[PDB]
Amino acid sequence: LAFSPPFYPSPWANGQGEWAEAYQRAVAIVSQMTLDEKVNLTTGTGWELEKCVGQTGGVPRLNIGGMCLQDSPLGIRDSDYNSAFPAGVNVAATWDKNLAYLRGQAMGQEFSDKGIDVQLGPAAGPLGRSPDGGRNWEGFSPDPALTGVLFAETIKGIQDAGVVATAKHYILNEQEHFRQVAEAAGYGFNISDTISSNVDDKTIHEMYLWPFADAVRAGVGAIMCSYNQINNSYGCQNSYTLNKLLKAELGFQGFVMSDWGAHHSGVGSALAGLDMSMPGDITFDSATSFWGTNLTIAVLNGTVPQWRVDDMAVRIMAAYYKVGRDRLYQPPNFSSWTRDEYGFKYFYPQEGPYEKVNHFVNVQRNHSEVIRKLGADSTVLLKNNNALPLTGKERKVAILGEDAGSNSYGANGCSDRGCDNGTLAMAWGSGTAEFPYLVTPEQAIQAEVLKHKGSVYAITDNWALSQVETLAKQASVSLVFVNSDAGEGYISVDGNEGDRNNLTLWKNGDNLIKAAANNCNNTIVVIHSVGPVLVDEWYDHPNVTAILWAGLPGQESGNSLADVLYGRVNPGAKSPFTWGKTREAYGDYLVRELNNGNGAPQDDFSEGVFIDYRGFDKRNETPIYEFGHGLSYTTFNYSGLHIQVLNAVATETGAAPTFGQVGNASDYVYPEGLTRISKFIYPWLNSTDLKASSGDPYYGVDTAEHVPEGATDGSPQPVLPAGGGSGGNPRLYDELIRVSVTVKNTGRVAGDAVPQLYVSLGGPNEPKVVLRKFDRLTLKPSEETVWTTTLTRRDLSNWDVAAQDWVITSYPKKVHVGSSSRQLPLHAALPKVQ
Amino acid sequence: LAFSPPFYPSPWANGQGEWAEAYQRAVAIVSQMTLDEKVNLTTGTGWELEKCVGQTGGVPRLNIGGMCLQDSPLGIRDSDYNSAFPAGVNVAATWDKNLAYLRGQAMGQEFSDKGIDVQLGPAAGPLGRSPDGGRNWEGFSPDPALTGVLFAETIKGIQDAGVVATAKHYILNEQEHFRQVAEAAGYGFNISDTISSNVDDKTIHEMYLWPFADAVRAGVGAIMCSYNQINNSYGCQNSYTLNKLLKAELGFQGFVMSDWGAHHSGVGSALAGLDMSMPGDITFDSATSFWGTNLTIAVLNGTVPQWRVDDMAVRIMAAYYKVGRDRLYQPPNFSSWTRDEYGFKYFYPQEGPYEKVNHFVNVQRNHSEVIRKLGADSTVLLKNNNALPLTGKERKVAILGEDAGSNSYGANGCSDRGCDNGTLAMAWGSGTAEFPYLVTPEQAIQAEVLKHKGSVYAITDNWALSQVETLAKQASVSLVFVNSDAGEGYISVDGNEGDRNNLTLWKNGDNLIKAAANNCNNTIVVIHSVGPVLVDEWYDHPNVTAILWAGLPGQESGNSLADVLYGRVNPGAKSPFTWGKTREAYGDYLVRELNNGNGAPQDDFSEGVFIDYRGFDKRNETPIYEFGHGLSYTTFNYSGLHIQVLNATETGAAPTFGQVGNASDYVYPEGLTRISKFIYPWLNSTDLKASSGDPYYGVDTAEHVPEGATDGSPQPVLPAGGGSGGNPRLYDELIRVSVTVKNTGRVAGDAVPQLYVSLGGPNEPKVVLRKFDRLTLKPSEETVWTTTLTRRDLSNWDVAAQDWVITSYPKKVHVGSSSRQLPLHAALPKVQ
Ligand SMILES: *[C@@H]1O[C@H](CO)[C@@H](O[C@@H]2O[C@H](CO)[C@@H](O[C@@H]3O[C@H](CO[C@H]4O[C@H](CO[C@H]5O[C@H](CO)[C@@H](O)[C@H](O)[C@@H]5O[C@H]5O[C@H](CO)[C@@H](O)[C@H](O)[C@@H]5O)[C@@H](O)[C@H](O[C@H]5O[C@H](CO)[C@@H](O)[C@H](O)[C@@H]5O[C@H]5O[C@H](CO)[C@@H](O)[C@H](O)[C@@H]5O)[C@@H]4O)[C@@H](O)[C@H](O[C@H]4O[C@H](CO)[C@@H](O)[C@H](O)[C@@H]4O[C@H]4O[C@H](CO)[C@@H](O)[C@H](O)[C@@H]4O)[C@@H]3O)[C@H](O)[C@H]2NC(C)=O)[C@H](O)[C@H]1NC(C)=O
Ligand SMILES: *[C@@H]1O[C@H](CO)[C@@H](O[C@@H]2O[C@H](CO)[C@@H](O[C@@H]3O[C@H](CO[C@H]4O[C@H](CO)[C@@H](O)[C@H](O)[C@@H]4O)[C@@H](O)[C@H](O[C@H]4O[C@H](CO)[C@@H](O)[C@H](O)[C@@H]4O[C@H]4O[C@H](CO)[C@@H](O)[C@H](O)[C@@H]4O[C@H]4O[C@H](CO)[C@@H](O)[C@H](O)[C@@H]4O)[C@@H]3O)[C@H](O)[C@H]2NC(C)=O)[C@H](O)[C@H]1NC(C)=O
Ligand SMILES: *[C@@H]1O[C@H](CO)[C@@H](O[C@@H]2O[C@H](CO)[C@@H](O[C@@H]3O[C@H](CO[C@H]4O[C@H](CO[C@H]5O[C@H](CO)[C@@H](O)[C@H](O)[C@@H]5O[C@H]5O[C@H](CO)[C@@H](O)[C@H](O)[C@@H]5O)[C@@H](O)[C@H](O)[C@@H]4O)[C@@H](O)[C@H](O[C@H]4O[C@H](CO)[C@@H](O)[C@H](O)[C@@H]4O)[C@@H]3O)[C@H](O)[C@H]2NC(C)=O)[C@H](O)[C@H]1NC(C)=O
Ligand SMILES: *[C@@H]1O[C@H](CO)[C@@H](O[C@@H]2O[C@H](CO)[C@@H](O[C@@H]3O[C@H](CO[C@H]4O[C@H](CO)[C@@H](O)[C@H](O)[C@@H]4O)[C@@H](O)[C@H](O[C@H]4O[C@H](CO)[C@@H](O)[C@H](O)[C@@H]4O[C@H]4O[C@H](CO)[C@@H](O)[C@H](O)[C@@H]4O)[C@@H]3O)[C@H](O)[C@H]2NC(C)=O)[C@H](O)[C@H]1NC(C)=O
Ligand SMILES: *[C@@H]1O[C@H](CO)[C@@H](O)[C@H](O)[C@H]1NC(C)=O
Ligand SMILES: *[C@@H]1O[C@H](CO)[C@@H](O)[C@H](O)[C@H]1NC(C)=O
Repeated sequence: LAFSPPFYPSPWANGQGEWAEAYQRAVAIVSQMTLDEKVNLTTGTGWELEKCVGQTGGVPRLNIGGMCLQDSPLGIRDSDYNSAFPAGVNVAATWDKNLAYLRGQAMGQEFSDKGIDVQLGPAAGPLGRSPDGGRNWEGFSPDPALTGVLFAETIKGIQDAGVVATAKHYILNEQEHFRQVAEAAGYGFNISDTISSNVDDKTIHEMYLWPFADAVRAGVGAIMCSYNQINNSYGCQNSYTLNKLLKAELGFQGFVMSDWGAHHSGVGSALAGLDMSMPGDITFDSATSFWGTNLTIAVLNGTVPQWRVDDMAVRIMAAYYKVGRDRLYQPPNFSSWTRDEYGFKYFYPQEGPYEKVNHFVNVQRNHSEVIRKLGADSTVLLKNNNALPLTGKERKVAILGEDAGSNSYGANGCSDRGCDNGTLAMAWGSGTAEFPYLVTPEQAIQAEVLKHKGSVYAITDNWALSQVETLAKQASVSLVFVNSDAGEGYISVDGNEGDRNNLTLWKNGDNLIKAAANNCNNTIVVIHSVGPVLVDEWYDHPNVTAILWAGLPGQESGNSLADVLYGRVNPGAKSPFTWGKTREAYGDYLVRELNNGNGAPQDDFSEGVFIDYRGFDKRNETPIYEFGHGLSYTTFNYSGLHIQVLNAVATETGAAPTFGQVGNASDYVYPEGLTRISKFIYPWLNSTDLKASSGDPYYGVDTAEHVPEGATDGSPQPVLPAGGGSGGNPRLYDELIRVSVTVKNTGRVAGDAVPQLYVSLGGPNEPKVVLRKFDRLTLKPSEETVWTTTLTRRDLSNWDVAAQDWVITSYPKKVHVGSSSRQLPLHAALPKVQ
Repeated sequence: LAFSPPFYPSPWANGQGEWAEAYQRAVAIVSQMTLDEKVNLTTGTGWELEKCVGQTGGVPRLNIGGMCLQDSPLGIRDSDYNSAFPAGVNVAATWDKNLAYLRGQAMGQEFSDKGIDVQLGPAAGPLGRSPDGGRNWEGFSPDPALTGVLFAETIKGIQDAGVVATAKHYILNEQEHFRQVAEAAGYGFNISDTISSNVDDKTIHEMYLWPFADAVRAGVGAIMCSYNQINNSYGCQNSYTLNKLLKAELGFQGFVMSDWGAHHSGVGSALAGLDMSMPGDITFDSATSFWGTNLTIAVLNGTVPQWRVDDMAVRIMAAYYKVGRDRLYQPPNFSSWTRDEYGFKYFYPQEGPYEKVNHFVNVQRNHSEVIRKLGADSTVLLKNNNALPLTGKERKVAILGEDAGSNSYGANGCSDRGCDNGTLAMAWGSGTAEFPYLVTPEQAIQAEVLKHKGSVYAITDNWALSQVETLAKQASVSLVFVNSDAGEGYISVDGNEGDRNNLTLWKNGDNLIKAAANNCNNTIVVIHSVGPVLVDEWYDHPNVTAILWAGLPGQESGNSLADVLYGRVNPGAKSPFTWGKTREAYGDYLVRELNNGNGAPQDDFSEGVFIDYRGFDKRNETPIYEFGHGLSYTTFNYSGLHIQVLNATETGAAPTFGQVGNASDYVYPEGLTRISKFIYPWLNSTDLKASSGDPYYGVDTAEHVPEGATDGSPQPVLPAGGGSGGNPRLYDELIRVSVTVKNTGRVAGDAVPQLYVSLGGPNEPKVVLRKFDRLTLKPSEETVWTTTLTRRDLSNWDVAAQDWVITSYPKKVHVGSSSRQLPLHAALPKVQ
């Protein structure tokens, strides 16, 4: 079975780069803390004990409030009077770094104004190994360059607004099936441990880790480690991914929190690089914790060195100061668990003072404008045979499909969005937010037609095909709406257990399209979905005149779409994934049956880097719509490619420090006047008897044997060749080549172009092309601009597993510029650089 | 069994009153016609043979295009690019003669522009005997005064726009069950003839006939006779209702057409006063007619006098010229039977030239404005505990109920609106039109909340009570939507065969309301429905803060409603029927089971005039919301009642116009291709018996022709006739009544003052409406409302005299804001 080699000790923070000041503040305050106060920072107080989906007790003596951590990557979860933004996948489809940053800033403002200190997002894991993976839509794209850049921009927007971002899920959580043992048991599968992603060192560097390097370099405060194992070591105690790749190689200076239920040991996780246990207990409301009391005990008995617990506290305070949270701090002014104004302070056991728990604070500002704009700018025009924009003069408009209409239970009427009813503007699970309202395509399109005194109707029952065909025969245009949904694995809709069982349109969508196209020669298809779907049955029908993919647009969905359909916005989005003729074309099958008896299912990533377009290109398959494809209401020309060569670090760490002092066990015993709330997790001991206060059946059992070599080594360490900076050795970001090309609007309408720069790194098992740069450029008709970008040393390297470093290989490299991964009219060889 | 006495001969037209010019023109043209041309004007060409739901073949030699007759009373049926107006009952709720007129005008203009010559509406029969009758919503109100005025105004609006209006259904078709033998058989009942409404003579005159007297007097060009029998004589051959009451007593100068399938004999119906057979065949596409060939033969063989068929033709032409149709004529530019651009010219057999059958003419103009305004002005505010108008600043708004949302089959996705899915804006049957779109209350209210940056959602599954209760707990205001639907008897929705099985809200509506009101202290209920529903389970719940009934508002439903909820329109509508505590409180039960063996079920109107509020008042019952009740966002005061007393006997002989020749002049013209199922006026040969094909031809003919039926001599003028809508002395103004009305609140809006009389006597209702108006007043403004009582208004029908008499019992007048809120009252002076 795959095996995860040890890497110890767990690197200590050092004030690297832009963390100098936050680190000095953190050391100064942690140096004042007792051991129990430090432990409080690292451990949540139990599921549903306080207001936020994760919450720590904070350090009241030093006026540090409990940290409130709240989902989701697209808007505040489980709250009120908040906005519901488009999903991460729509941000990918914009190809627009500025919109990514502005959506991060608008979310950070809302989370800040609710008294939330840490936003649980954004997401770049799953990256998107499989097109049917249940959570790809929360992240960005299966391409690491596109994802890393928009991931980083989103982080900077949230943290500039004063909230810590959490880069998740770290790492290789590429499918929902078998991700948690009790979830799997619920679905009838008996496994002893969760699915193991087994992946080689070059692929993890070149694909899945890459956006995390960009997140670290962009200054992300927190990372959330994942439910799956990696080579049979759980993501929240994997010393290789946490200590070696994230902390020593990427130089991460912030803190690592568990996913909820992803914490699986006290000592082992602390030594392997975990910094924060969420929601704090071992299982929800177990009234036990791997940390809390156990972690205080593990320091007192000598098993976890004081320097490791002090380092967890320093990384957590440093991230909090780095974004300035101390300057915006207020307790969370809502409850995740009830919308009542008043209630008991500690929700789950219904204890504590009875007081106000919701303040109904409206934090939306005018964030509907950026939502509406980002929905329009993420609507990919896949096909258009001179059918769009509509003019408003269409005499009779048929709006066809459940996906145009309202959810009959209300927009929020399925818990955690766990149904696919009405228009799909948000997929399901914890990566969700309550809509303040949802504008449906039916509403926005009917309103548009009425403003023009047209005739218009909506049919939203996709087995009402008699009515559909009769109306389509009468209509000037039939706008047909179809979807395909997915979400986190704890919810199953129609047997889809988070992951999609297929890539086919849900609710009879292929048959609805055929019924309309059979009868109307101007049938336009709009798809809302979490990822690609199969369009082969109808995309080339002679009466399917246009096809758009609008993703999961959030609360302004119908307006975003009407702006594009009626030409107020010229669509500039480009597909952030491949649209294949079949499911087999994408390869990368999910693991859906037990393949390791009743042990952890094994998920070998045997395709290596060959996911999405890299796989299609390697197998010489032709997508229907390739990665980077999107049409516009204007045309653009690329000309004049030029390349210019440009003229372009500690070897050991310090010893591990300690901050403040640890005293006797009696200093950490529960304080005499404190009422202990049922199920609440505390840092304190029942008595000075360590074994009895731990309640651990394995307390003191063969301890040395279970402490890996190097795990308590506080001496100076070697800096790895690929380490020593933020996101990797700083030499990786030297700029080696400047590339320029002229882009011109050759059409009659102002529009944005998304020029794309791919490289071919050369060599027998490298992808033919890999994206490296892009931008989104607004041009008036006939306007030209010179698009200039640079390739860094990292952009031209491959990961060399013998060197443990990035290397520019001797194969000749080329650059290619154009409008998609398959439309690259300009190509230049690159000169040898190093 | 009840018996319907004869009245013959059928009165001939005489250019009475405003008909003088149209009649001279009609006599001039009919005098040029051959007998087969006259018969073409009287007989439809067969079900689905041409474009319109009814169509005659016209007289092409004299450039008279076939007459196209089209439903419905609320917009053009079976067409495209037309509007869908609010139903008649919503016009009754406006209490607004001017809106009634303007809705008539806007409809007439659309029908005219499609090449439609005759609109099959408006309706005042059913009047509304039973609250669960399936078609009462097509007409106006169970009160004859209110219905008669708005019925007439609607007629005037249609006909001033150049379309003949058809006052229907004449008369006593007060329920759907048992109205047609073949429908009853489809619903599992075996009856030999249709339901018989049995009604005494005073009740018919004071209630059901009275709005048709107003329609006649208003100049209505056509009447459609009904499918029921009256005292066991079918409506479309009832000589007492057609010849005596409509033609001799009310003086009607226009034409009577059958309802579709209500024609039941050729000679019998022609002599008892029918003038037009629709859709022209005996059963649909039977290729046989009681008229057509048979009527040409009935004149040739002497059984039907030429004067009778000449008078049919004169009545039909005179109505056509009275509204000026000749100056607006064009063939119908759409097909009722297909939306395709091209098709065979004669749809049912797919014969004739293959050519354009639809022109897609968009006749809507700006008529969405009158529809939006009429919906707002027909929204009755029944209850308002200081909750309305909303301001737009409510932070979270819950829109609850299927009746707020979209029909998932599309607004026209149930044929003839035969389902209750989504918001109810039109009830079902042939009294319908295709919506050009339908603005739902979900759409309009969510749009209004988003304009103010509020939060808002709609729940539209009325069994999703978990979600309802959760959302109602979080909401500032919960707007709950509920409905009850009904329709013409050939469609059954959820086992309601036209008529309503009960008066309870459909789709879980009572439970929906209680789920919201249990959880939200500002729960406002909006009801869309064809008539009253029972509200006793929740109307006095302390968290139900306002209740509105919006009727069947047509295409602008959500916008009409948001204008009232949000205070752009101050509601002025008043209830045009009673809201009782139970179904029993209304009495007047439908006949739901066979009560005469397998013969015609018998429907005795044994309550006499005591329908709706007159029955509540006679039983001393207290309605929840009485007839004439409706609130406003301002208050009004009524004061200052002042009362002031104010200062032919034979017809001509029946004429004939033009000549009738030998049978051979009427045989099918040799070069004509006879279209399958098409009804023609011609004979196969000069052999009359063989050309008729009638198994009864020539047998016992005289014993089957009632006495007087061929008498063309001058006739006595009835004491109660001699004018239009009755003897002109009926309309002398006898008493003037004035009151002062003041707006004492802070919002401009309309008052609906109501004047009731008490005619006195042991058998008379305590109060009956006679006059009303809708008066617009700004805050603090006052006006004097002056009206008059006619001799008719103070009379009762005396069966011995066969005339209206003002009885000796002392009479009183009552003026106020509803049938139960009448603070002003006085004795009336004796007048005669
Ligand atoms: C001071 O106070 C402290 C706080 O109170 C006290 O702390 C207690 O110390 C105890 C030891 O004294 C701890 O108990 C022992 O824990 C270990 C670790 O278990 C966790 O990690 C497992 C994987 O371990 C590898 O990786 C981690 C880092 O991730 C390293 O830390 C490990 O050293 C180890 O490293 C090797 O492998 C990696 C690659 O994976 C390499 O890179 C390295 O180089 C090394 O080669 C993981 O598998 C465990 O998962 C189990 O438990 C989860 C829930 O906790 C559960 O979800 C999982 O499904 C799984 O459940 C199965 O096992 C558990 C018991 O562990 C059963 O209860 C359960 O029923 C299932 O069977 C976990 O996340 C654990 O390995 C030890 O148990 C082995 O050894 C004991 C005997 O010593 C055997 O009885 C056990 O069966 C078990 O045996 C397996 O391993 C043997 C070799 O180790 C092998 O010989 C056997 O054949 C067998 O298969 C102990 O349980 C305790 O966790 C800790 N408490 C707290 C609160 O932190 C401290 O004692 C006190 N100090 C003093 C001086 O008093
Ligand atoms: C009661 O109402 C009903 C319903 O409205 C009335 O019935 C309608 O009556 C119309 C007559 O008013 C009759 O019209 C015939 O339509 C025929 C079909 O027309 C369509 O197809 C043709 C041919 O492809 C197209 O050209 C045309 O535009 C239409 O699309 C026409 O073929 C008939 O035209 C003939 O008569 C008219 C005058 O009526 C002449 O102007 C015209 O030139 C045609 O004349 C030829 O045929 C006639 C028939 O006798 C001869 O008299 C004449 O001399 C010509 O003869 C030459 O041609 C014929 C064959 O072409 C050939 O055999 C011969 O040897 C010669 O060479 C006419 O227009 C409607 O069809 C009819 N509707 C239905 C459903 O039946 C009814 O009249 C009303 N009754 C009363 C008493 O008012
Ligand atoms: C007056 O005249 C009126 C008009 O003719 C008469 O009205 C009819 O009354 C009938 C008798 O009551 C009605 O027929 C009843 O209809 C009930 C509702 O059926 C509809 O809803 C259910 C429930 O839907 C929820 O569940 C579905 C899945 O279970 C789900 O898809 C749906 O979305 C809803 O979800 C919510 O609820 C679930 C939890 O349940 C949640 O999980 C979810 O989150 C949401 O919260 C549905 O199953 C059904 O298909 C239909 O869509 C049926 O429930 C009744 O059937 C029950 O009772 C029967 C006995 O009557 C029995 O056979 C059966 O086993 C059940 O126990 C029943 O059919 C009829 O609809 C009314 N018609 C109209 C037009 O309103 C009225 O009766 C007359 N009154 C008098 C006094 O004469
Ligand atoms: C790890 O993180 C956890 C979680 O944040 C944190 O636990 C919390 O510690 C705080 C600070 O110690 C605890 O605060 C206590 O709150 C109780 C209850 O306060 C509410 O209810 C009361 C009663 O209705 C209100 O009056 C009050 O305003 C609050 O609404 C307080 O009563 C405590 O303060 C008083 O009593 C304390 C007992 O805990 C006394 O010890 C204290 O000195 C105060 O004295 C006054 O009240 C006394 C009792 O009535 C009276 O005898 C005195 O004479 C005097 O009048 C205190 O503020 C909070 O409960 C903990 N939360 C939970 C869930 O247990 C850990 O401290 C943190 N650990 C570390 C090491 O940092
Ligand atoms: C600690 O003390 C509490 C209260 O007596 C008890 O419920 C709990 O079980 C004890 N914890 C341990 C680990 O024994
Ligand atoms: C008239 O002649 C037609 C055509 O021959 C024939 O079908 C029809 O039955 C005849 N009509 C009657 C009443 O005999």
